[PDB]
Amino acid sequence: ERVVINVSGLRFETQLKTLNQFPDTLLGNPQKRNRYYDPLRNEYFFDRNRPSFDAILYFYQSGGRLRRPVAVPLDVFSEEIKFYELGENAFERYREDEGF
Repeated sequence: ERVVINVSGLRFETQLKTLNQFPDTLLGNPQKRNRYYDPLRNEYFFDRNRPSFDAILYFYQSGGRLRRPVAVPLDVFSEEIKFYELGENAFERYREDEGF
């Protein structure tokens, strides 16, 4: 199944398997992502920061590689990874990488 994730108008597509390899995340848990399902357009809608989602999706496609885009502020991205509940293990690699 093809999944469409609409972030403030910017649509991303990926395989259901891709998101499910990380079941303890918002997008990897049907019970959590379904709270954002748009019945009208058959897609998941997130009224959030667009430039950050690129790094969020690549996290899944890369197997866990969490890299903040150079153009996205540290405080913004941190909020995003937190909202998508990427996990402590990844939030650590992220902190060491950023400095704190």
